[PDB]
Amino acid sequence: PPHGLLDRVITNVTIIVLLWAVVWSITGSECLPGGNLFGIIILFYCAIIGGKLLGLIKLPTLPPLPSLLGMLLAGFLIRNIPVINDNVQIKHKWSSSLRSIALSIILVRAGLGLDSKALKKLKGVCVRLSMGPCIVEACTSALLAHYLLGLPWQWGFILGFVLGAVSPAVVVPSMLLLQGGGYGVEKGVPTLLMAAGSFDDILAITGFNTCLGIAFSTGSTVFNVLRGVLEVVIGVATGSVLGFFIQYFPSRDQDKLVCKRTFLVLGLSVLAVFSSVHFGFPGSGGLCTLVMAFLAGMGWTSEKAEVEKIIAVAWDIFQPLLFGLIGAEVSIASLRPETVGLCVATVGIAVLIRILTTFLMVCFAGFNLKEKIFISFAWLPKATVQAAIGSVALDTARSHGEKQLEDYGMDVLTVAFLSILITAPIGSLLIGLLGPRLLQKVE
Amino acid sequence: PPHGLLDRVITNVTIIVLLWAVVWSITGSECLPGGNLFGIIILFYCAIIGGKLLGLIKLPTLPPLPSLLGMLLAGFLIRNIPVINDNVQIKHKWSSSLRSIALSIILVRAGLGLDSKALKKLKGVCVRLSMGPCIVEACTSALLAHYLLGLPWQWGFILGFVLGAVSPAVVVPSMLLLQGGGYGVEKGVPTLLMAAGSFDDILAITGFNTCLGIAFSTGSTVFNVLRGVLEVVIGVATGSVLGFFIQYFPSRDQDKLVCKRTFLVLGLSVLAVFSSVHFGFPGSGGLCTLVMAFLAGMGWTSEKAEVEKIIAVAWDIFQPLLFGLIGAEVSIASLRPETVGLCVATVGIAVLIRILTTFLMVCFAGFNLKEKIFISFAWLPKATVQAAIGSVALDTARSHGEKQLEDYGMDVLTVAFLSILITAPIGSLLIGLLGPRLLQKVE
Ligand SMILES: CCCCCCCC/C=C\CCCCCCCC(=O)O[C@@H](COC(=O)CCCCCCCCCCCCCCC)COP(=O)([O-])OCC[N+](C)(C)C
Ligand SMILES: CCCCCCCC/C=C\CCCCCCCC(=O)O[C@@H](COC(=O)CCCCCCCCCCCCCCC)COP(=O)([O-])OCC[N+](C)(C)C
Ligand SMILES: CCCCCCCC/C=C\CCCCCCCC(=O)O[C@@H](COC(=O)CCCCCCCCCCCCCCC)COP(=O)([O-])OCC[N+](C)(C)C
Ligand SMILES: CCCCCCCC/C=C\CCCCCCCC(=O)O[C@@H](COC(=O)CCCCCCCCCCCCCCC)COP(=O)([O-])OCC[N+](C)(C)C
Ligand SMILES: CCCCCCCCCCCCCC
Ligand SMILES: CCCCCCCCCCCCCC
Ligand SMILES: CCCCCCCCCCCCCC
Ligand SMILES: CCCCCCCCCCCCCC
Ligand SMILES: CCCCCCCCCCCCCC
Ligand SMILES: CCCCCCCCCCCCCC
Ligand SMILES: CCCCCCCCCCC
Ligand SMILES: CCCCCCCCCCC
Ligand SMILES: CCCCCCCCCCC
Ligand SMILES: CCCCCCCCCCC
Ligand SMILES: CCCCCCCCCCC
Ligand SMILES: CCCCCCCCCCC
Ligand SMILES: CCCCCCCCCCC
Ligand SMILES: CCCCCCCCCCC
Ligand SMILES: CCCCCCCCCCC
Ligand SMILES: CCCCCCCCCCC
Ligand code: NA
Ligand code: NA
Repeated sequence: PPHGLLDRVITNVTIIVLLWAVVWSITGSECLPGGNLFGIIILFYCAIIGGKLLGLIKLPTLPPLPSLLGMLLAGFLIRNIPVINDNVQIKHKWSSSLRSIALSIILVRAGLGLDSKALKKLKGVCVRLSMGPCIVEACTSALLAHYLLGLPWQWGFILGFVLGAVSPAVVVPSMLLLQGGGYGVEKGVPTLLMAAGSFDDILAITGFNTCLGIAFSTGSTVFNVLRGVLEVVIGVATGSVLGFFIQYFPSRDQDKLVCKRTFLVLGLSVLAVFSSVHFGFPGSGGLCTLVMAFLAGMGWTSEKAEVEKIIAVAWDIFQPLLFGLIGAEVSIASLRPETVGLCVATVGIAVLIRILTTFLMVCFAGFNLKEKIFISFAWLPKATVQAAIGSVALDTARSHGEKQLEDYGMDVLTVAFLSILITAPIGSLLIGLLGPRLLQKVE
Repeated sequence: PPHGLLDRVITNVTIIVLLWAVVWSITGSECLPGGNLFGIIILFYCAIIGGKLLGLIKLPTLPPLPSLLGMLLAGFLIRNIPVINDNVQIKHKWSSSLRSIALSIILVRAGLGLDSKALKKLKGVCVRLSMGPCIVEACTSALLAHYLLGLPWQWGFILGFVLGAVSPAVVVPSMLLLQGGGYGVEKGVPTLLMAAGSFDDILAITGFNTCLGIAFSTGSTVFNVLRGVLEVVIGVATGSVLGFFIQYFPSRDQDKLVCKRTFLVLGLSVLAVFSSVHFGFPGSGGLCTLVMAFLAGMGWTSEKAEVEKIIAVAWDIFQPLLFGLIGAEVSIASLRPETVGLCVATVGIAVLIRILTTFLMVCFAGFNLKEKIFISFAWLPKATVQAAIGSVALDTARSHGEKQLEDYGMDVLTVAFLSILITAPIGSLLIGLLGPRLLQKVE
């Protein structure tokens, strides 16, 4: 009987072709070249293959390049080459929905990992580094945007806020592995960097929106700023009652306990994220999800372990989709070759600023010198939020049909997209590599 | 903490509402009253609730009424009441696809249950009772249709063939439970009634089609009859090479063996059924599926057990859909109150004929008197095939815009639909009840 490497390769080859064939027969022409479902399948497979090649087969001689770069490049190539783009076209409604489900899963993993005791003695620090680096980065980037790019102050600040928000899709997967090995759980570094990801997106989007309106002179600053406060209050209130809801009603006397639990947390997480966007309170589905998952984890003292394993498997299926799609938005017709060298300057200097301010924010928390550096370098990655709100400024500029504001809009897109390419791949490397050396592994 | 019956009821109530809510938020207005996805969800839940009430809560005092009747009635009520019909509307493409997947799953379970040694010494019997009762039932029903209904000979024979084919969705689930208890595996009755379901549908559809064309004087009888022979040859040829394909390449040295195997058999089964319908050879996806699953089971000597458990769970999810949808095709505007009493006569007498001829076909197989009666009464149920091809004659009659042929078409629909209501519910009862008493349970 055939066996060994010959057996394994032919088993996967059929599955790839079968998974297309099975979907094709049921759905028909949607799963053929130029169809919505065809775009999803091979973007899934191109991202998976792209991830394997870079990290394992092509270039492992340097410090192991993470699969984030491979998936991000696979979407980049699919989008830009015209011969392979016209045959691969996912609709925007399916694009946002799949990314939102990826966001829903990652927050559930983040919520089910936070240590209650560790979060207790780290509350001022979580607030500081969530809103401290982001505001200073917003100002410092806006200072540079007014001089290196020449954008006015209003367009400087939307550039700052779009460049400010950290991404929990790069940090949380990396720090959960460190928590699995207990590399820093003595003092709470892994829980520090997974809980702070909530409020920085509320500040960034609220900062982006209220500074976007004043650039177009529509709406009022009072509601846009007050919305950000309301996102917090309804996020906790909805999240709190849902947290005690799941913590009791699936009880230890049922049969399909694990199956019923994992459906409840992730199903309500998907409900929270999509409904909040629909009803007009974006970002209240990420604070709700993180709160309800955390509280649900405090009643699931030791029986939460089986839940997160199923969530971990789901993330492995959605990571190629999320990062592959993100690279699929960046074109080269929305970027300007006149300004790429000094659009690296604003991103390059702002990262230096972001590292510097993150040092001071954590400088009074009892951590030693080494953990401050690790937190300083692990707060950089910026992937999901820049993709979500990068093109909003340019898209709104074209809707109003102005002239000069599209020139400003493209530069925001370049900074929003260059930030993903040069920070997220290097952010993942620093978290994985510097982790074991700096943090104190538990005896 | 809340517990007991209060805890269990509220856990399910949320899941029903959550499963609608989660789908609604992602999809939008499709999952609202008057939407395709809304029709599916509550048809799923109405069929499930309808099944529970009849068999357990409402009427268990009589011999336990099977859940087939409950699901069949739930679809019947949803279709006919106008206030609950306009709010529940599944599209035909989704209707056929979900029923075809249910057909694909049931044949996989049938294929993975056949005993190779038992099928060896029962081959003439399998051929006889597959084509013996069906042909005599086709003739006897056509004899009655020409007198009791008054239909001419051409419309008599399409009435015979639409009324001939047995259904493997009622027999196979019932006989697999008997095989689980080993109620008749000494001589091979369970394998006898699961393997014969293949060729009777090839004969019925081929008999239906070639007699349908001559009723409308289109096409030629040579190809329509020759198609039925070709369905057998390509069904085995495609099924055989696929059977040895799966039997080797997932080998005992892999990790996700069970997951990879169960995807292969059911994925290829779905591919076989849908592609054959698309390419124009219906029924070659049921013989292919039964053959490939059987051969795959002969290399999976003892490691096939874990596969069929996952298939069994999938069937429990698709049984409400299949039987609920079947009852959702039967209206009361396509039935004629002038002729229901004597349309029971043709169905009533034909069942008596079908039982009588099934006795003789099995009368020389070494079985004793008791097992012949059990096989005689377990060959009756007729649900899936009548639903699939019942309305084809009337639908084609309206397309040609004739006058008299719609009168003949409605009567075929009444017989095709009355056959499901009075044979399948009573067929399931006889298989379950008479089973333990007549068959010889293994010591
Ligand atoms: C919760 C209670 C329910 C219980 C669960 C049941 C839930 C369902 C679960 C399993 C059943 C699978 C669904 C079968 C029926 C849908 C398919 C279909 O008919 O699409 C139709 C429309 O489709 C569309 O136009 C929209 C695209 C989404 C289709 C469904 C997505 C999944 C398709 C893959 C399924 C995954 C495969 C399995 C996993 C690998 C196709 O029609 P068409 O596009 O017009 O083609 C004609 C093209 N032409 C016009 C150009 C000629
Ligand atoms: C936006 C998305 C919303 C959410 C999406 C859903 C995501 C999550 C959904 C599902 C993922 C969770 C289930 C994973 C598989 C089971 C793994 C498992 O842990 O078993 C668990 C239960 O399971 C069983 O006991 C086996 C029987 C399962 C049948 C229930 C059907 C579920 C699949 C239907 C799928 C529909 C398919 C058709 C759809 C077209 C636990 O059993 P155990 O491990 O043996 O331990 C015993 C537990 N005990 C000790 C407490 C007693
Ligand atoms: C294989 C490799 C890929 C990896 C796996 C990924 C595969 C996917 C797996 C999980 C992701 C779930 C899919 C998310 C994106 C699709 C939803 C969507 O946007 O539909 C859109 C279209 O949809 C349609 O019009 C056709 C209907 C089928 C939609 C998909 C079926 C499943 C929807 C439930 C999903 C199951 C929930 C979870 C289980 C409980 C909705 O747009 P709309 O209808 O126009 O709304 C506007 C209405 N209006 C115009 C009137 C205003
Ligand atoms: C038309 C339809 C086409 C077909 C449809 C597919 C139907 C079937 C598909 C899936 C059903 C089969 C899987 C059921 C769940 C596992 C149960 C199981 O038996 O585990 C098995 C493997 O599984 C594992 O080892 C656990 C890890 C699974 C990850 C693989 C992802 C599969 C889910 C992705 C779903 C996509 C979700 C997102 C989609 C939007 C066996 O592990 P074990 O029991 O521990 O025994 C050890 C085995 N051993 C001894 C040989 C070593
Ligand atoms: C086991 C692998 C099976 C592959 C089947 C491929 C069938 C593809 C047919 C495409 C024809 C397109 C018709 C519109
Ligand atoms: C949002 C999409 C949900 C997909 C969940 C898939 C679950 C797969 C894990 C099942 C494996 C159970 C044994 C570990
Ligand atoms: C999405 C359709 C089901 C896919 C199941 C198998 C998942 C394949 C990707 C998982 C990651 C593999 C490399 C770690
Ligand atoms: C846990 C149960 C949550 C139920 C949420 C129900 C939300 C339904 C809102 C429907 C509004 C329709 C807007 C078009
Ligand atoms: C055609 C639709 C396929 C749906 C398959 C669902 C599989 C559910 C069974 C998983 C349970 C695994 C442990 C018994
Ligand atoms: C179809 C969406 C997933 C459903 C999972 C739970 C299955 C519910 C029906 C199973 C039968 C329950 C009564 C035996
Ligand atoms: C450890 C051997 C695993 C073999 C998988 C690599 C081959 C996959 C081919 C996918 C096209
Ligand atoms: C993901 C593998 C896809 C294999 C088929 C490619 C599309 C073929 C369409 C018909 C030429
Ligand atoms: C000086 C012109 C106005 C520039 C916009 C300032 C926005 C500051 C942040 C608002 C939250
Ligand atoms: C009776 C089992 C209840 C738990 C599973 C229900 C939801 C399944 C996931 C739906 C996608
Ligand atoms: C000021 C009240 C807002 C109405 C509620 C709509 C938003 C729902 C948020 C769900 C997380
Ligand atoms: C053995 C107790 C199980 C409770 C389930 C029955 C209540 C379900 C309510 C569904 C609406
Ligand atoms: C299967 C339970 C469905 C609960 C909601 C019914 C539809 C409500 C639509 C908005 C009135
Ligand atoms: C005597 C008129 C022709 C009636 C049709 C006979 C069909 C017999 C079965 C064909 C396979
Ligand atoms: C690497 C796991 C391969 C087995 C599972 C692939 C198919 C999953 C089912 C797709 C619906
Ligand atoms: C006479 C040759 C028919 C062409 C093959 C198309 C049918 C494929 C059947 C798949 C089971
Ligand atoms: Na964040
Ligand atoms: Na049959």
